Amino acid sequence: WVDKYRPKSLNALSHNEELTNFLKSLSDQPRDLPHLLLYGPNGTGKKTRCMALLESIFGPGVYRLKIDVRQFVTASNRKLELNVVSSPYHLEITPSDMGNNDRIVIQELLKEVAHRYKCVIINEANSLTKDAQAALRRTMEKYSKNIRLIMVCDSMSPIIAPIKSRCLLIRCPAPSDSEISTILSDVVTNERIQLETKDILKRIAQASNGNLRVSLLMLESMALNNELALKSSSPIIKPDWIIVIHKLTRKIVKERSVNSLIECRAVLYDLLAHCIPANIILKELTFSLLDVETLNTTNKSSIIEYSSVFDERLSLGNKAIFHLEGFIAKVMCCL
Amino acid sequence: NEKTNRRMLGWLRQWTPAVFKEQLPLKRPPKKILLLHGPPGIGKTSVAHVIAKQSGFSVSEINASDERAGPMVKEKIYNLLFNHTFDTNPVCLVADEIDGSIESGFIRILVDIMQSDIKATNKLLYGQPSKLLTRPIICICNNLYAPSLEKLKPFCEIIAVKRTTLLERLNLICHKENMNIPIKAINDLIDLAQGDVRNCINNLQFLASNISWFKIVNQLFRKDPHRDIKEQFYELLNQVELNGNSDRILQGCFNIFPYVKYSDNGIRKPANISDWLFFHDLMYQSMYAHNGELLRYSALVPLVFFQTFGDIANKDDIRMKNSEYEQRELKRANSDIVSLIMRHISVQSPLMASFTDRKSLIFEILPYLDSMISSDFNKIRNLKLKQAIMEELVQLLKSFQLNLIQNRSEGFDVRGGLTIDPPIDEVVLLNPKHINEVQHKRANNLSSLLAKIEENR
Amino acid sequence: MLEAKFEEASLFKRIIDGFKDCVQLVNFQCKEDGIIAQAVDDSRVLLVSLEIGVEAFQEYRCDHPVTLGMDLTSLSKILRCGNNTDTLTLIADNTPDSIILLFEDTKKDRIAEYSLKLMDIDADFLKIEELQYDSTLSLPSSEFSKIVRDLSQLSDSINIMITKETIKFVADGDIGSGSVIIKPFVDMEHPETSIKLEMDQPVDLTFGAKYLLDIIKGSSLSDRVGIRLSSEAPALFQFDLKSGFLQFFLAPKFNDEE
Amino acid sequence: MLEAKFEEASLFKRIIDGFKDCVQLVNFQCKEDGIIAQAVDDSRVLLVSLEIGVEAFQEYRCDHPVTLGMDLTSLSKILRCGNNTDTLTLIADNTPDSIILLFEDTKKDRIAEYSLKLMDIDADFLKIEELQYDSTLSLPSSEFSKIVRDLSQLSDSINIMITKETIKFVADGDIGSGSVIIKPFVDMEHPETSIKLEMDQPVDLTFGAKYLLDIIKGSSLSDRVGIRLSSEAPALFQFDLKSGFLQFFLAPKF
Amino acid sequence: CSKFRFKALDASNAIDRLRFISEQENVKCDDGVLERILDISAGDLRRGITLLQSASKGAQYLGDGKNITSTQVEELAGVVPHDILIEIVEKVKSGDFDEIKKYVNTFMKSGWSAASVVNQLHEYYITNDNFDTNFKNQISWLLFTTDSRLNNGTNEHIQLLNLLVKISQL
Amino acid sequence: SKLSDEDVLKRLLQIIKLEDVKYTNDGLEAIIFTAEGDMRQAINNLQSTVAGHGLVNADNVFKIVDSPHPLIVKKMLLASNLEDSIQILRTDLWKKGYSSIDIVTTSFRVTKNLAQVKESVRLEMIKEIGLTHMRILEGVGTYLQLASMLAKIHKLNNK
Ligand SMILES: Nc1ncnc2c1ncn2[C@@H]1O[C@H](COP(=O)(O)OP(=O)(O)O)[C@@H](O)[C@H]1O
Repeated sequence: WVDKYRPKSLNALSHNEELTNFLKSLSDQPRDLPHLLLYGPNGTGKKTRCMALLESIFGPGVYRLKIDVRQFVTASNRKLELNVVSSPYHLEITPSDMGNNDRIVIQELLKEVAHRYKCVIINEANSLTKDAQAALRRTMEKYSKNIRLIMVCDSMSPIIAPIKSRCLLIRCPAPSDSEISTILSDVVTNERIQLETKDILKRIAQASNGNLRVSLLMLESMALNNELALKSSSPIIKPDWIIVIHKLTRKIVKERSVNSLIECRAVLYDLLAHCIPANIILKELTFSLLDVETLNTTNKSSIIEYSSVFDERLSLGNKAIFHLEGFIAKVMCCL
Repeated sequence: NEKTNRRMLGWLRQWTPAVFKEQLPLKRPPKKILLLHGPPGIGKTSVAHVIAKQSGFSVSEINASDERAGPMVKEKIYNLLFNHTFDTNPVCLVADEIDGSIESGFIRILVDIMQSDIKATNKLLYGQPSKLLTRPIICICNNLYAPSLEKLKPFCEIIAVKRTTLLERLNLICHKENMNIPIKAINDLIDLAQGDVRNCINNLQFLASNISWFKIVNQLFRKDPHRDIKEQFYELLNQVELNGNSDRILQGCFNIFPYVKYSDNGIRKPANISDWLFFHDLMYQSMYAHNGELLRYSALVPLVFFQTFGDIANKDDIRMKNSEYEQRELKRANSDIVSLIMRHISVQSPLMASFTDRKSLIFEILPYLDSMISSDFNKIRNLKLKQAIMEELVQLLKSFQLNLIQNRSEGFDVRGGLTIDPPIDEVVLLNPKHINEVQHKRANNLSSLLAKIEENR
Repeated sequence: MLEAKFEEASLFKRIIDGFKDCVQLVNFQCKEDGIIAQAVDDSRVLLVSLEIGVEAFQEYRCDHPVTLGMDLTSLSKILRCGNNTDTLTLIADNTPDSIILLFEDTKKDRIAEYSLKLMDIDADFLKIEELQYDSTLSLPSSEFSKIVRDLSQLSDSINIMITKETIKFVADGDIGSGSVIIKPFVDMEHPETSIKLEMDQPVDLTFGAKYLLDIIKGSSLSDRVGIRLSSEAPALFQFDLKSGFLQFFLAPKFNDEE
Repeated sequence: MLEAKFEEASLFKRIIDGFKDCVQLVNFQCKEDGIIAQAVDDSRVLLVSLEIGVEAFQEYRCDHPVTLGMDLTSLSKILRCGNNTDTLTLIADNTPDSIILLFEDTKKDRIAEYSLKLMDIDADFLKIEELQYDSTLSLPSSEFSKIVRDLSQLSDSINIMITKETIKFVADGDIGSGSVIIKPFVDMEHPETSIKLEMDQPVDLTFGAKYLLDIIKGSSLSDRVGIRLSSEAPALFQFDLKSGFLQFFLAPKF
Repeated sequence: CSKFRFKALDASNAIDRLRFISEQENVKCDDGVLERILDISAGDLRRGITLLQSASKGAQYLGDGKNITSTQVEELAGVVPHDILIEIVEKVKSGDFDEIKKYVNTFMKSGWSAASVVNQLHEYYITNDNFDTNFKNQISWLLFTTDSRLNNGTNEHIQLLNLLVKISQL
Repeated sequence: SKLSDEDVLKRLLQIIKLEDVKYTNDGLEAIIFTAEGDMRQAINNLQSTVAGHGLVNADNVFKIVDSPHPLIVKKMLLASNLEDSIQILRTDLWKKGYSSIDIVTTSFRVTKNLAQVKESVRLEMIKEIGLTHMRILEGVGTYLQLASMLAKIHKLNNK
């Protein structure tokens, strides 16, 4: 399992040695530490490295944490309920658990909270609205001797420039397939899995695209289908939504009409209704449509242009299906 | 509807021996309630009133949608059915909008009155040595298959009113006011008033002294071949502006356009309209940020549908619904389930919560967790390996705080299905075919997992 | 089991008035030497702690301690039936799902009985009281209430400063600043109006006015209030009862901490 | 400088209660013969004017007049610390940025001191009082309050009409009409209950009930109220103090 | 209000402040480090001071007693190395849609900010005196459109792939 | 309904006869033109011109009152060449103190109510006037945005 085998310190990290050394350098003197922003691909291990860095800044009790609840009152009598992950040395907030009320929670909670300082971990800073980021802009600078922010995100694209300047930027590159294979080897020798040939582990990496969280989960999922004994040709366990997207692309390249557009809209609705973001849906749909060998360069260029345009539309809109169906119709018109 | 009006009169005349003691155990009609159904505005209420008055009854009307106190109303209905009115004429009860009664109080009272009268009649027929219903009841609905009416239907004589009666009524008013109105101008007034009887009478009185957003959506897909396209466009613009609800009209257009017939070359028309729809979504987001000067441009986006998809082929009205409110409520419910799972992980898994984003939880973690729980343990011959997997699954159920609840809502002592709380199934299972397969497999696994959780407890 | 009869329902009603508003959940525990109760607000800056000895009751029987948690709001909602002069008996079995409040008039006449649903709260009573505080002072509680009510209008923070023979309350905000200075004094004409002060070390702490306002409610339970301050711990404001006391421990503001 | 000590903080608290609500800004000025204060509401239909002579104080010292403006709301917020029986001293230097209110109990015990921030207001005291008014009348202020409280319920306008030996208050609105008629009379059993009236000319003026309601507050300062009416100017309602008075000038309707 | 426009703090008008900060903290660096730091800052003294503090911490942890190098600074500043950018130029110049897409998918595995990659590509294409002016107008407009799209919170992978594909067709 | 030219002219003639005012035909024509079926506005402009200059002449009416804002905007949008529309926008609207918001909003109204051109080109012009608007409301309201809007409208009209 991902959680049973996870590093708890900086000396327990097993990939990106230069990043581990940079973290040790940054944690050598912990009091004169500026705000940090960990950015990189999703599933690389930045949330583990931030906790490992906190374990170097403070005692080992940083992992002994508790979940509490805090209530807030907006301009109306609608009560905002937010759970907080707290520790005797730091606290974690995730403003991605609500709508446009991120600014209120951010400002009030950070003002109440504001070695000698208490660390703050803002999870998924990409969901932070521009108004919440503007509110945090001055809170980052006014209280710099009591509150230090460690913002974990997957892409600095939606982060405003003032926030980017107000904190150090640390990139976490996805681990190489060799390091993923070495980690899976230790996992299967500790979990007592039977490998007929080691190369299958490499293939797992080649199916994860640098994601360790996905790699270990897929390894464990396929270890339950092969009954704790992986063979030389064990099938690759793909998530359900990926299969739905692949079938959607097959339907797209097979039939291009309005009658098929209706069932495409139905599939998009069924995907969106089951807690699947539309940006990831669009990304996977476009990337798997480019993989269609039936199309040519002229089709793929138009497809990527339309996907960029409708990604901008979706980032500027709120009704996600209104942009997804438009992108699908434009792709149908292109092919 | 003369045939229907004569049937109603025939049914009310069957009450005459019981009420008036006139010769055509009480010789009452077998069905004591008359149920009128049909479209709005066709005169259901007017026909009930005229036929009851023509039969010598005093008419008492009750709107069943407004009377939110059946148990209280009860006193009104009981007084109107069983007490003598000061009027010489027997009362006929007319209940309008009986399908609008969200609280079954009114209908339960009518059913209780009918059951009490059946018990009282059987005592008069078979009783060796109780208020009998002596007054007719007319009920009016728009929808016959409304769930509330299922209990009332067996006691009712059902009469369908189909889509002239307004013209006849207005002519009778004109003749009594000594107004010589040509029948053409009365038809034009009926068409102007859209079958509103109150508006018709007021417009007639004014002459004497001298668009549902759905209808707009269906009009936006229609082109009249006999009128200038520009005149049709300005008429539609004025109708969209007067309605003030451009958003609902556009959502209507968005639901209708895939089902509409439109000369298709490559389905590009839909690609051009996705850009407008995106323009509308940006405009609608900006309305909450900026003073509503931008509201004037909101009426233009629905008119792009008339330009692009308007065709002479679209003669039939397409009915519509609100998939978005249902999808928004479902998205809210699923987000609340996910937020509760994320809180449970934060309380138990001290480190897991730091690596779990809401999106990664929905798309990666929950589908694998459900596939692990739904796996067919019956294929595993090795008992030791089955026990080890079940111990790991019990540890996973504990890390995610997933409780196995015996839903004993079966009600007939056979198989109370085991359900996971929170229901991960509603978030993960998008495919209706996979739901049925997974439910049958899970029922046997969850009983084995519950037995193991109880053993561990 | 729980079996505690108050002579006058009024005493219990005033005690609960003290927990009222500032806390939501209260954890009671009855035992051989009486009843104790603790409640902590959500921000964890205020602890309300009660102790009622056996002698405060007209009848008390306990052969087996019982711990029970409940919603304060639910309790007060029910705590206005005492007629003040009514007799009140708190009753509960050894493994309760509810707490029974029984109000009776002298004569058999009228009997109001309630069965309040309990909440499960992890038993974890705090014992944060100190051996010695930097400074200790007592003064009439009505005087303390006025002092708090004055300053509250000026700021969300009220500072208490103690130096030899001097106690000074200060508030400073938008409209200006205010201060109330009091001096120790023994009034023999009636010592319940005296102002005592024992200072081992000068102190200077700031508290959130909203909390001091919650605390002043104790005036209704005692003529005097004891205030114990330290730079090492939450301040203690105490209101004595006949056999018992109601205590409020309030954490000083760090710079911004209630 | 400003240095005025009131025997009982209560007097000042009741005086300020009179400006309360109906005005936001008040301009005070202390000088050799006492303290005056003026406040005008936003619509400019009501002027509240105060005068407290030197003798109303237990101690008053002024060698240099000081004018100071302040927010009424801020002042009242602070004006509930007087214990009524507390002693109150108003203090300010010759070029103040604040006004100090000092409440002290007889014994050295408790000293509540406030430092209220001042507002800069262009000094422009009005002198709109008339030599002669068409009619003048006085009656118990509690009676005037009742009269106003009665009629207020009926309309937003209350008319006062005066003819020889007759004073009539009238309100007429949606639910109907009402009137209160009073007649002049000398009660020797206690003349503080008498109703005097001197009419040089019959008068008939209408006032906004919301304003008369603000004015009745003066009852707490005096047993009687004097009302002076004219068709040429704002009406004057006056509440006498020991050495001083609180006056309300109200402009009639159209 | 009187409008006061604050100018960007490039190397010229901020080298004195950066050198003062370095001397006050005994930041032993090479000749062209500070001027390079502001060059990465693009008119932002706060980001430059943060980068200088990070470089000083990384040089004090090592304890080798050497001077900070421009390469060590641009490594922690999020700047793509020159060789990786030259590989992108080769893939854009010579290569089809499939090879470019595969290389972009591989490059997005290593965490780099798309804004920095776009800025470096713009600098390389506009500065290199080996492309036609007609190509330069198109590359400038494409980079402008890509930056404007990236400034709205879009997906970096899709935008970068679209930009590279559009500039490869030139 | 709106008041035709004859009715407002008759009412103004009656008022002039009742007030003994010096007037001329072109002045009354300009008054009625600037009134746009608004009798109250017509009488107000007449009284203002009388009290400001004494003689009701077209020159005085035009120097005291503004030529219907929408008509200059219509003439600007209906221009055939880009330079003519640019010069009109510069001299008539921008050099006289008309705010960009008023120009774009008046522009939207003129287009919506236009009948000279077809429906599709009108919708495209409204789209361009509105995308610009979205920039005008964000505080980017300048002359360059209106110039680009006019250029895009002409490009749409450029087949
Ligand atoms: N140093 C490391 N060595 C081995 N595995 C690691 C290391 N750091 C993280 N992992 C594991 O790799 C995966 C990374 O995914 P995840 O933890 O979700 O990433 P993040 O920390 O960025 O949220 C997890 O299974 C995590 O436990």
